[PDB]
Amino acid sequence: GKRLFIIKPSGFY
Amino acid sequence: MNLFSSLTLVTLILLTMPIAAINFNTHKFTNYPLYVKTTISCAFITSMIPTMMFIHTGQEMIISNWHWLTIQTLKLSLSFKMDFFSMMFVPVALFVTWSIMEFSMWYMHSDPNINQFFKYLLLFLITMLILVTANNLFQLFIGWEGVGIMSFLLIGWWYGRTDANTAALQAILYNRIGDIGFILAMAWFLINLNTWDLQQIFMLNPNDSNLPLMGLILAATGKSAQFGLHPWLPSAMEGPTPVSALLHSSTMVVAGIFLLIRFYPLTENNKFGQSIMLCLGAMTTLFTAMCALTQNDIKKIIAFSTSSQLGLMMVTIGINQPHLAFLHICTHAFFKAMLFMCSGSIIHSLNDEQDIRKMGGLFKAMPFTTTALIIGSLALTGMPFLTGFYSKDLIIESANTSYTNAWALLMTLVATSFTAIYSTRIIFFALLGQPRFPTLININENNPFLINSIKRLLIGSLFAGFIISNNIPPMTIPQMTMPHYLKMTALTVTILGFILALEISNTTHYLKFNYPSNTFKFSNLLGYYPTIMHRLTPYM
Amino acid sequence: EPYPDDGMGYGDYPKLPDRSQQERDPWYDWDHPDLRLNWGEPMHWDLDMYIRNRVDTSPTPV
Amino acid sequence: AFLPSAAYLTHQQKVLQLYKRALRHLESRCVHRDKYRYFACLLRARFDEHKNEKDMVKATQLLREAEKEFWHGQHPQPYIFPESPGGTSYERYECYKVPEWCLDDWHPSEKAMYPDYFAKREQWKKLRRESWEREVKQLQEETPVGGPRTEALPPARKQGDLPPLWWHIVTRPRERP
Amino acid sequence: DAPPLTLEGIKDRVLYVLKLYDKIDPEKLSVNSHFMKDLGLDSLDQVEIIMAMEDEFGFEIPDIDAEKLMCPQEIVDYIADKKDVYE
Amino acid sequence: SWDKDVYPEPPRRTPAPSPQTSLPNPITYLTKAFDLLVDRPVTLVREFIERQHAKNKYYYYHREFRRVPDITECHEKDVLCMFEAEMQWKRDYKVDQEIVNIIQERLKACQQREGESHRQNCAKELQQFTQVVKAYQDRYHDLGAHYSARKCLAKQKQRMLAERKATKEAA
Amino acid sequence: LRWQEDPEPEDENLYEKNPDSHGYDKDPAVDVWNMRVVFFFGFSIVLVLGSTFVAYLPDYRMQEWARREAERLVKYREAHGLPLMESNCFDPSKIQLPED
Amino acid sequence: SFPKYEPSRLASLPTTLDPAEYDISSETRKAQAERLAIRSRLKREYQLQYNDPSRRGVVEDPALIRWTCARSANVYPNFRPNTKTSLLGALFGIGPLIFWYYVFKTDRDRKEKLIQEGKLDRTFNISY
Amino acid sequence: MLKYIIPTMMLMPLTWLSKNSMIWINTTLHSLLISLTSLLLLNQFGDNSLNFSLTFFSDSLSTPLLILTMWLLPLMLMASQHHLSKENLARKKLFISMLILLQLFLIMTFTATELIFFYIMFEATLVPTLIIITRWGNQTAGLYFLFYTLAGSLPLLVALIYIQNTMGSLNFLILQYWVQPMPNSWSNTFMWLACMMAFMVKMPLYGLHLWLPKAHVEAPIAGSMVLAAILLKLGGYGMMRITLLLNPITDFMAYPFIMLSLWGMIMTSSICLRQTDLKSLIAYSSVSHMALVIVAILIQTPWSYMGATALMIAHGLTSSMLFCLANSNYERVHSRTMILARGLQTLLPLMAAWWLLASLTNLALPPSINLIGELFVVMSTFSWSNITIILMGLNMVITALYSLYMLITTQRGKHTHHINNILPSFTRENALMSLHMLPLLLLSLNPKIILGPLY
Ligand SMILES: CCCCCCCCCCCCCCCCCC(=O)OC[C@H](COP(=O)([O-])OC[C@H](O)COP(=O)([O-])OC[C@H](COC(=O)CCCCCCCCCCCCCCCCC)OC(=O)CCCCCCCCCCCCCCCCC)OC(=O)CCCCCCCCCCCCCCCCC
Ligand SMILES: CCCCCCCCCCCCCCCCCC(=O)OC[C@H](COP(=O)([O-])OCC[N+](C)(C)C)OC(=O)CCCCCCCCCCCCCCCCC
Ligand SMILES: CCCCCCCCCCCCCCCCCC(=O)OC[C@H](COP(=O)([O-])OCC[N+](C)(C)C)OC(=O)CCCCCCCCCCCCCCCCC
Ligand SMILES: CCCCCCCCCCCCCCCCCC(=O)OC[C@H](COP(=O)(O)OCCN)OC(=O)CCCCCCCCCCCCCCCCC
Repeated sequence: GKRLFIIKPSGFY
Repeated sequence: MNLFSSLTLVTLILLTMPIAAINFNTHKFTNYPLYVKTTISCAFITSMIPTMMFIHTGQEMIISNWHWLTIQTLKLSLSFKMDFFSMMFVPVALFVTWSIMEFSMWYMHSDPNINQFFKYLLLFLITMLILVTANNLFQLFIGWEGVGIMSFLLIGWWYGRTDANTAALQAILYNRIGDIGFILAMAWFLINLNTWDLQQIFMLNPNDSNLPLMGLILAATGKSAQFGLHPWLPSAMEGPTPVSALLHSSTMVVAGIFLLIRFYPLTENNKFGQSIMLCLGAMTTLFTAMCALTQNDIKKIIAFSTSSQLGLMMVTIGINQPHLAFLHICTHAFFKAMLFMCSGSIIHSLNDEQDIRKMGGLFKAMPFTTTALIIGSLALTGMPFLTGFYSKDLIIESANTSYTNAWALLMTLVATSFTAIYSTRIIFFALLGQPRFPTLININENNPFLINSIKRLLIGSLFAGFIISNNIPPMTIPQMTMPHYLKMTALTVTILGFILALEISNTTHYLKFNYPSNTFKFSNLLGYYPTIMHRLTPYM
Repeated sequence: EPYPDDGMGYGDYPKLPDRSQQERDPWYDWDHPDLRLNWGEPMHWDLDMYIRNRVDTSPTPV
Repeated sequence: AFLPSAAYLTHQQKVLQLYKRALRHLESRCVHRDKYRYFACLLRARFDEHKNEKDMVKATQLLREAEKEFWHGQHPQPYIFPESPGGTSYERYECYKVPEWCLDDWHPSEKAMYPDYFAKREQWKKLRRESWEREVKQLQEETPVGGPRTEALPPARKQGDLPPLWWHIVTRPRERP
Repeated sequence: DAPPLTLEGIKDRVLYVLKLYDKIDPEKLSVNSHFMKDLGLDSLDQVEIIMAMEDEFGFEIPDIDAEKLMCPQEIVDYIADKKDVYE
Repeated sequence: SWDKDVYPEPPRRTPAPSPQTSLPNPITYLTKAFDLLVDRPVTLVREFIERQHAKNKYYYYHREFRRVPDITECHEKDVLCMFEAEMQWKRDYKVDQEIVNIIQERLKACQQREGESHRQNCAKELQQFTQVVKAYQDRYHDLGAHYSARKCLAKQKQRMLAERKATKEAA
Repeated sequence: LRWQEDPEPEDENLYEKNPDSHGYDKDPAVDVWNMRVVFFFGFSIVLVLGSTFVAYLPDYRMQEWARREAERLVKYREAHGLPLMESNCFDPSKIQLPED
Repeated sequence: SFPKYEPSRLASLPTTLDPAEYDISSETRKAQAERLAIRSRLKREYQLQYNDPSRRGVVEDPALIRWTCARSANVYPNFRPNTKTSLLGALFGIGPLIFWYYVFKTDRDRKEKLIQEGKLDRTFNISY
Repeated sequence: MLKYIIPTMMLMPLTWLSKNSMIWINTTLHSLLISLTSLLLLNQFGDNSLNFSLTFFSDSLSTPLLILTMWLLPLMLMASQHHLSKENLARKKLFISMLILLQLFLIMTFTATELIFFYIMFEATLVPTLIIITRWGNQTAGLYFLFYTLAGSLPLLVALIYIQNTMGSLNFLILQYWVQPMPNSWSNTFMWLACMMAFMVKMPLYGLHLWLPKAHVEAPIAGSMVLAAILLKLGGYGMMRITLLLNPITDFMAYPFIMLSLWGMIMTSSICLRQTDLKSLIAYSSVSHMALVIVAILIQTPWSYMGATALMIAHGLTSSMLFCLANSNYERVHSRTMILARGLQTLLPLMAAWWLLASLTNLALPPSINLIGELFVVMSTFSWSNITIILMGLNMVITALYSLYMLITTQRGKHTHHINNILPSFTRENALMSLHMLPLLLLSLNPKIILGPLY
């Protein structure tokens, strides 16, 4: 567990 | 006819297919690096059939398949040349690349841009096989600039680091200084022979070919990191370890040597080009192997090692023995990629530690890496009947026994001793001695990716010199009658280098502090050459 | 201290001591950590040139 | 020389920094651990031999010739730690250290993939924007007139208030993003 | 590779280094044990303790932070600040 | 296909394979696997498509340009005739370019097909290539980027004056 | 004091009022139809059909003809023993020279 | 005794061997206090606007705008005709033009003299 | 050419009669229809040009310039609609009308059969360009116009009227057949400079180039696109039409100016290594690339003209894409300082990929048509003199460096801390980048249409 959130820019657009 | 050319083009189209896969995506891949590793495995197996039916007969051909551009007398066709050089360099490059990518599934496993990494590495492979299958100078210039641009993109892989971008821009600058000479060569062949196709260049047979061969030698000096234009290859260890393993040991850095081997019918009619190549190659293999004697970063040591071997290749082109140089390329690829892979396994085990002064105790701590790196160091030094014996010693046997610059021969022998010196330096500081690294031992090498990737190049470093050297047809006459002090030259000077550097290594356990003189400060600061020309020439 | 008034067009711009950004404090909490420089501080005239991608001023042991 | 809090290195701090850099260059010269251990005790004893010296001008003189000894006995390539500046792995992951404010500019269909994370991030933003004016008025009365003299920031004082200029220190990226 | 350290693990490693040190008695060493005031140590010994921390964990502490770590609790707190533990 | 007169080739003589050893090589088995798995489906697909071609047979033609008077028998500054002479000379210039290209194709094919004995066996193709490049160089070289029939005729007249003076001083 | 002037307006962010903004216009129907117009008459009309049109240009500046015509003439002058190309472009009989 | 480090413009003097680090006089104390004051003041004025949640934009540096306006917009009005600037505008402005002009004219006169005599190897030269 | 001029003029009621929100969509749609129509200009032959009428004709030189000109207008309308969204509606229609009128002037500048009609259209293009730069530019003498018209346009006018009175016509088709050799004199020398210097300034020539790195900075995006993409190539087109009449005097009068270019492409390229302004860096790169077009026109060999028209088309595409990338950063950080915003691959990966492609085509990475033009110019100048290759190759070092330094400064490194308005890439911006780059990549698959009248 104890996963870390990947801080990334917006890859949707 | 129908099988050879078909599988030839199937290898290249198969390499281009995962580029279309990575470009035509929407979803998140079910292990795209496994897909590219399987693809390059299959491209190796595909390219082995034209190699076997070249070993059988010697069947060469040309695929001039797409008429691209006709500039009034110049029919630029998409023209592939399947001769001895393509047939013996393409499966070696594919085998090394497949090993590097199964290494890269483990070394670059925590990368969130692993898809871009394998895309760039496959683009490099595509451009290099454009470079070594090219039949005209335009397509060879495409492959040449392609490996230069993928050198930029794979040295600056961690682009947030300033030194990575610095080394990438440095590598671009030295390769464009080589590109001056290559475009000079293209200009000479178009104005005086009306061609870029290699067939008409070889047929018209120019006598006043000093200027195009000086252009090709400047191109090789830029590309193969010879003297004057070497320092980008020591700077080029800043990128990832599979980048410095695939590109800057075995695949990219041999392209200038491959360019001068490809033009052997022109260099064999010019003593001036042979003399320039012999002098510059002896200069390089002295200077770079001497600068390897005083380094502590392990990737710097193996970068100076591969540049010294490229200088040895330049020597054995300068003695008009091109096929021995090409066999030294195809031999050098296996164990030098394996030495970078074992150094990267040591780096990754010791938590990104590249300095040999904080290594040691890795004889039994990393036993498979120990075994493979000892076999790689022996195949570097020219241990008898390993793969490095089947070309390099033969080089010495033709460097002694010919109408040759004697000082270039003597510097070649001094460089041969220096190779053994830094090889046992690597073994002494890295695998021998006592642990000098930090206290939380996370040393591990139990991944089937790493085991299989070092294993296949280890089978290569044990057998491929014998197998390739017995599968060639004889394109030269081997000098096989020579006096006994001259037959036993390279082995004796190698063992003398071993013993003198074991004395140098056993000086380190003495409890005596000596001030370093001008020799250690000279060689440790890279022969003073990247200091001045990187501060003084961009200032002016 | 400004540049020597000969007409080269520097104006009132300060002659910084001509040291590169490698000799600036690498552990210091910089405003621009890649350039090792602070806000409002008068930059060198060749600040584009003394970057850590380019020509250095650092001392060598020889 | 160049310090954030203070404006100079003291004589004691100069002796500590010269001793520490001397041992680092010594270990660069003294690769093996036991040999460095013996020479490190010798260098410690040589620094102890001039420890209880009371004349400051004579101490500055000895520190000057100690700098000459240091410059004479240094290594060309000292050992540098990888994450330390100048190392091989320094500022490697700065291409992965994405700042936090770009999380404010996502599409809602990729914010709905992580509902609890942004629902928990909004109270961090609320805490920041209702702590900001309190820590501004805490700065403007605690900083003396003529600007702050040193770069040291004060802590909070009230039970329920946050320290000033805190957001980009707490929300700075990790060493391994 | 690079296992996730915890404050209990970092504290045990710091006290494990400092209990291998001949000027620290292992029954008097605590987390609030100051070096110049609870162990009576020299500033040279404090420099060598920080250098032992640097050789231990694999990174360098700058001198502006090395001159100010005067107890193992501050050493564990600085390693927690420069390693981002308890995520 | 093409014409074997404009693209001459020597007859391809291969030797029959006489295996000295007893080991079966993978080349013949991969050749027969290529003939079953690959060659026959490609051949049947090409047969179906070629039948679909032959169900509507129709022809295109090579355009024939009759000879018009050249620039020499055009009156000076008469654009209606020297236009025709200029287009005649441009089409002939492009066709001469492609003739030089055909001879280059022959020379490269001879060099590759002879392999190592190319300097012996391709002296005829090298001699024809030297003839056609000497002719192209005497005919069109150094005309510049604004080349025309007038510039080519002026070069030919200067060359003929040099040749006439060279022959006259010889006799 | 100085003249009465509107202050500098801040730059608007098109994702605030429209998280599906394509950047063309603030009206979302106008924005999405501008996107469809640009992507249809930019890529589907000009690029695809343009590459198809340029790919099938009918013998652009008659090079192919000039190959095939060359394939006539060399074939004509391997049979009649004529050399492959004359050094003279025109007939030297129909050239008057300036005498001397 | 020991070698002195001799400085260079491309390799400057270090922090340690410079004598002005080992001065303890009162004007050095006051200059370090003034530089600390200005640096702390500019640091505070920076990281207020940097941490300001109302500002969604660019903290403008007057030093960076000052540097960009110096590199381009202060060029011509501070140009004065004297010895040094005019001799460098002649030495670096039209000097290499004269150099490459006479080199290229010498080379092309040599080549055209070889060609009109029929002495240059121009055998397979038909692309130009 | 009347099938292209009339839709171009019908774009005026199409931009004024449209609705208040429809004057970008209608103009973009119908200008893309005209740009699709523009491929019928490729009806070219190996001997004869495509001669429509007494007024209009289009050979293989003007045809790629026309296709690029009619392709540039929808791209300028995509580029300039963001920052004009805060502009008045009638002034918005004025801007679009100035772009349409400039296209109208250009498409019959390139197809003018007669040389004084070419001159009137050539000097008529300067009025909408100056209106666009002075009105929709951002920041604030004027002596550049005076120095331009003294050494340039009116000597060209007197020169063409003199050719009109001597030859009897300024039809280029007649002057192909009635061209006379121009001997060495002083009258013919000032005649040659009067014919050439207007196009020399319009390229620009080095030493006469300083108007451009200010006119690019004081411009909007559409003004920069039409300057660096088409208007700098009017000089090259005019030179390739006017060097017909100017033989063989050019064979000894091209010697000074070639020096100014062969050293100029060394200097301005190195000036690109010392820039702080991104838009000025693209401007000095444009000067350094047009220097080779000047050299290749002045040495007047066939390989040089093929390389020069390939380099004109490829440089129009590449420089317009670089100005649009600089626009995309100027519309986020509101400052053209190159060292201000860094590390933008960490935020905008696809935009950094477009930066990578634009920098690869800038440094002439093969098999791009940038490298095709660059390579053929280097071949022809090696035939001119065997020393110039050094001055070529040193250029081809530096043209790599600032192409990648611009890629390393803006797109790599640590991102700037105090800049938090970096939005994600809008769909319009990536559409603009792709419509610049995908034609430039597709022309590598078939380059013979952009290689001029003498392929
Ligand atoms: C007429 C029919 C034609 C059909 C065939 C098409 C011909 C080619 C057209 C162009 C192909 C590339 C287009 C995509 C790249 C640009 C956008 C992008 O980044 O997308 C990434 C994206 C996938 O990446 P991602 O992870 O999603 O996002 C990107 C990342 O964020 C971050 O990005 P990144 O850095 O990870 O990735 C960028 C990477 C970065 O890599 C590099 O920069 C390295 C490249 C240079 C070195 C290696 C190549 C050296 C030269 C050798 C190759 C050419 C000759 C080969 C032949 C043999 C030798 C002669 O580049 C690529 O992956 C591109 C591969 C192809 C490159 C083409 C050449 C570009 C180099 C510069 C110019 C060179 C001269 C011109 C050559 C033209 C050849 C046709 O791809 C797509 O979304 C693809 C969409 C569909 C593209 C259609 C293209 C055609 C449009 C034309 C329409 C009309 C005709 C109909 C044809 C339709 C075909 C489908
Ligand atoms: C992946 C999808 C593929 C298609 C799948 C579905 C179709 C069915 C499968 C079979 C394929 C289709 C039928 C066969 C193909 C068509 C045959 C045919 O007539 O082809 C006509 C022609 C053959 O050439 P050509 O000589 O007949 O025509 C050229 C035109 N002239 C002579 C006027 C110049 O075109 C092709 O075959 C194109 C194939 C190109 C393949 C390689 C592309 C590389 C791109 C590099 C660009 C830059 C190069 C620069 C360097 C060049 C060297 C200096
Ligand atoms: C033109 C001047 C103005 C410039 C701007 C213009 C903007 C307006 C745009 C209008 C539309 C576009 C016009 C240009 C179109 C150019 C394209 C075109 O038509 O080409 C014709 C060319 C024609 O080539 P050809 O000469 O062989 O044609 C043969 C002739 N026919 C077809 C009649 C038999 O088309 C092709 O070459 C297509 C070949 C197949 C598709 C490509 C296959 C290879 C692709 C890469 C494979 C992977 C390789 C490895 C790469 C790995 C990654 C790096
Ligand atoms: C067969 C014959 C063989 C002949 C061989 C000898 C001939 C060649 C002689 C040597 C020429 C190359 C060496 C001189 C220039 C080297 C520039 C360079 O590489 O600079 C590197 C430097 C960063 O490197 P570094 O500081 O080491 O990195 C540590 C990380 N901070 O990076 C920087 O500082 C960035 C600099 C950017 C600006 C550079 C401006 C100058 C450009 C010079 C181009 C040279 C063109 C030469 C043309 C030759 C034509 C024939």
